[PDB]
Amino acid sequence: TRIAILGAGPSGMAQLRAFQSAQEKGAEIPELVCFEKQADWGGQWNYTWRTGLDENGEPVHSSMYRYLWSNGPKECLEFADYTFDEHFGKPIASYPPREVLWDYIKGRVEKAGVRKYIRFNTAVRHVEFNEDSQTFTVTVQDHTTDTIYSEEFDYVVCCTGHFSTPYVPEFEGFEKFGGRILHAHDFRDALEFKDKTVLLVGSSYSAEDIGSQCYKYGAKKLISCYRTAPMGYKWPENWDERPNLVRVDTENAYFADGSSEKVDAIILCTGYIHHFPFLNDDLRLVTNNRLWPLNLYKGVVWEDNPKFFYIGMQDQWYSFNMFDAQAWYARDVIMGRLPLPSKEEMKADSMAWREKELTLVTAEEMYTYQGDYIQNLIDMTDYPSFDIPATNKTFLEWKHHKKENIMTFRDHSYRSLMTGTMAPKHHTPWIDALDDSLEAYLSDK
Amino acid sequence: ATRIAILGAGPSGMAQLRAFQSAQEKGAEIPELVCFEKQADWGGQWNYTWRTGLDENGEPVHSSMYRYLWSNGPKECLEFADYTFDEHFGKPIASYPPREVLWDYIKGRVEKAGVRKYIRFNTAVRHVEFNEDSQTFTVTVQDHTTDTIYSEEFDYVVCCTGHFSTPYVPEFEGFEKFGGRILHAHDFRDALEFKDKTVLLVGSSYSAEDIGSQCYKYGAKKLISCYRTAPMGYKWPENWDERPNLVRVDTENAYFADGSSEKVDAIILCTGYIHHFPFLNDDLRLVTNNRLWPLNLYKGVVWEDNPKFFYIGMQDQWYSFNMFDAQAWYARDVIMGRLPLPSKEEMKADSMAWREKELTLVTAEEMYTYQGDYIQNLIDMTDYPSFDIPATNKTFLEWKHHKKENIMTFRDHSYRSLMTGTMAPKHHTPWIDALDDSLEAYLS
Ligand SMILES: Cc1cc2nc3c(=O)[nH]c(=O)nc-3n(C[C@H](O)[C@H](O)[C@H](O)COP(=O)(O)OP(=O)(O)OC[C@H]3O[C@@H](n4cnc5c(N)ncnc54)[C@H](O)[C@@H]3O)c2cc1C
Ligand SMILES: Cc1cc2nc3c(=O)[nH]c(=O)nc-3n(C[C@H](O)[C@H](O)[C@H](O)COP(=O)(O)OP(=O)(O)OC[C@H]3O[C@@H](n4cnc5c(N)ncnc54)[C@H](O)[C@@H]3O)c2cc1C
Repeated sequence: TRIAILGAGPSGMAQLRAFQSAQEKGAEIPELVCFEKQADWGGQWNYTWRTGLDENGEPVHSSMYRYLWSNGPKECLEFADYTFDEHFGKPIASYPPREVLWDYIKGRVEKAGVRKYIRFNTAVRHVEFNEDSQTFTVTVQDHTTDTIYSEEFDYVVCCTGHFSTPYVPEFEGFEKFGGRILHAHDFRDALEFKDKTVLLVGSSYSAEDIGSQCYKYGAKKLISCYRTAPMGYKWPENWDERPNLVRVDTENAYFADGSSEKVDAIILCTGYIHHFPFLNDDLRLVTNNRLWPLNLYKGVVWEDNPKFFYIGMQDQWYSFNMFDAQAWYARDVIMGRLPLPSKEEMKADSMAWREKELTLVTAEEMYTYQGDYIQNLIDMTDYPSFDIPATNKTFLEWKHHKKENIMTFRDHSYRSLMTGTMAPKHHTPWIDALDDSLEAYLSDK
Repeated sequence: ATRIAILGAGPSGMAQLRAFQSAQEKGAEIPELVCFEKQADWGGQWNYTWRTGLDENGEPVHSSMYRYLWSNGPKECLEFADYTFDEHFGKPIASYPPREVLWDYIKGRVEKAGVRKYIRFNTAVRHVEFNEDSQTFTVTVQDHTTDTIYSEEFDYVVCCTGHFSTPYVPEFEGFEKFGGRILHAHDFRDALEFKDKTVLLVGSSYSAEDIGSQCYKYGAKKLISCYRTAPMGYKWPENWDERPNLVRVDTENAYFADGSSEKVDAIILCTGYIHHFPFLNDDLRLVTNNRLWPLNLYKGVVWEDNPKFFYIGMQDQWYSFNMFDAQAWYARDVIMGRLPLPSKEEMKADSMAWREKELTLVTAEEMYTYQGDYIQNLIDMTDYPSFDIPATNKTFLEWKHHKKENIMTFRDHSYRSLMTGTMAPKHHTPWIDALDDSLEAYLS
């Protein structure tokens, strides 16, 4: 049995780990080949100065930027099989910088010894299902040797992400704007916008955080405009909210009310698309970003072809723990431990899940929904169970601290749901901690 | 019937369509034509976009053209032999028109030809496979309008997807730490973003000098050109320094191979491009550095391992539009059985001879004269209007001289059309002062 894993981000790392964990217990695991286009694993977490296209002409993958910290409480991502105490030995504050979180992430994955399965600097060019042999043709470009080769596989797990191919809407006047226009995906360094007025369009994943990085690092003025429901956050004195953008000229933005302001740069925080150029329509997932995409049994299995799998393709309220559950589930399906219903029943099961999804209004409902999804997957495998209700509860006190004050939510502390450890206060308040580094974070004063 | 896939509708793809249309106008039986273009409109590089990185559909942005771009060489060197500047603009214009004017020109030709009807816009080529059992090509494509992936069968394929879009972007020590903007020439859009800033231009590829000129003209505080290559020869303005290669950067500063250090606000990597065809496997895929004579191409056009596959405009460009034409006419007549191909071994041999001659090229004059001879060879074989290549070369000579005189005024010079003999009038505004790059201001 021969399996292909597209991508060495957290999802592909989870899949590898799922298989190593089955084997470490004593089962005989299929051969694993994980193709990764970057020079090293980590996916989104592997930060790069590069933007647009990479050294090989491949789309730059990572959207992460300098000075980024944990989006939510670290206790909400803490791995179900590997604790923050286990890895660091010391208690730490609740919103670690990217570097810190990365060290934690690789700590688990290298203790697992799964690196041996990965082909780096190798981009999946095509995946094709052979009707006659019930096998897959995966065509790959190796950028080290510069050769395009293909090899056959029995199962394929797609772990290539959905936060890398930008949705970039055009607004009337864009060709003439004398300032810089970039998608959030291209944002690297908040110092570039020091003393400048930045217009921030949209309300997708990084809109609120990108703004607050610019603010913290000395932007002159921020303007947020968006089309979704206004979160009543108290913004700082030089942060302005306007109705949606309609047009721009050489140096000005014009909003729906009829007001205008001088704008030095425009960051489109307008989201991403599910994009799989290596896929034909018989295998290609088409969906907007949501809690419940169609055509995926248990949110993981490609319904038109049970031999193909997708990890991490849902909108991510939960992240790392969800990828694990999804991976473990997919592993047990591939290995023959869990038999799949018929296409008809899979489709109908997914419909019940969609119908549930359409019902959700509040943030609490949305976590509970995703928590229940993960609980469902965990129940079917030997994945260790974790305190989902209390994790939901923690997510919700994070949303609460955001509402109280959007600029200081990162100085709050939370109780670990793996070890019960209350996180200590960080030595430096967020606003003042300009230093991005692990070495800064781990030390004192 | 016979059907042909044309990949890309830049100058080259437009030209191929024009080649077939002209044969039909002369009364020939034309194969069925299908042209795939990932952008919304034709023009290739010349279709300007504000976008960088990835386009509205998640496809890599193709154009590397920036605001305020004017023709690098005299327009007299790129005039179509069958579609004249006089015919198009109805009147004499200066010799270095801005982008939109040249964009207006090139589409003016194919609008008249009525070839828009063969083109499928907003459609990205995903894969091309040759089928041995069928002697035919499967072209898999993504229509971003319908959001569907399909595949059609073709007897011949002509690849016109360009080779100046996928950048080569080297790392220098400290790039992760650098506090300012780092971009490739490919991403460069508007010189204004650099008003009052110190800009480092790394390398000496095609656009190094011109990007620096834009920044200078639109008010950059200081420019620094650094490169490993031999000195360019140009005396720059007062606020522009040359340096040997970059070595490393810190938070604010760049460090050079001569022990020098300078604070820089932005680094522009002018390091060129790679030939990149993610839709081809090793059997069909041209692999080469940018040069006057790539290998594996008979007459610079015919893929030798599969003579049913063709490439237009894949060589480095002294000539541009005339060349794509000669190439498009040549590939037309091969497709239409008008020019049978010699053996594979014989094809490799003609290629070697053109390669060995290329290795002997030792001056700029020799290089464009070489390309001129290559074009003359292609044109001798077809009904493409012959035009005075030797006189075109002398126009290149005159242009290189003008650059050597004063690099900031070379665009203020006029030249005689080798097609109509029209003498380009002096433009109403010197380049340094013509801040407005529009077609309306230009033709006023
Ligand atoms: C700005 C930003 C901040 C975030 N912050 C947090 C946070 O604080 N906490 C949190 O829990 N989550 C955060 N996330 C969510 C993030 O999506 C997940 O943490 C996680 O990275 C998802 O992992 P993934 O493997 O599914 O996708 P990715 O991490 O994106 O990895 C996909 C991998 O597939 C590879 N790949 C793609 N195409 C190909 C190809 N054709 N061939 C070969 N390889 C390919 C890529 O190189 C990449 O390594 C953030 C996301 C963004 C964009
Ligand atoms: C910055 C810059 C400045 C230049 N200035 C001049 C100048 O002043 N004078 C001059 O004579 N020449 C200039 N050139 C040279 C230029 O290469 C030619 O003028 C000309 O544009 C080449 O035409 P082409 O059709 O061969 O390639 P392109 O113009 O690049 O067109 C290729 C086409 O293929 C399409 N395409 C690519 N891949 C796919 C795919 N996968 N699926 C569907 N479609 C695809 C693209 O969208 C594009 O339309 C310049 C080039 C650059 C980069």
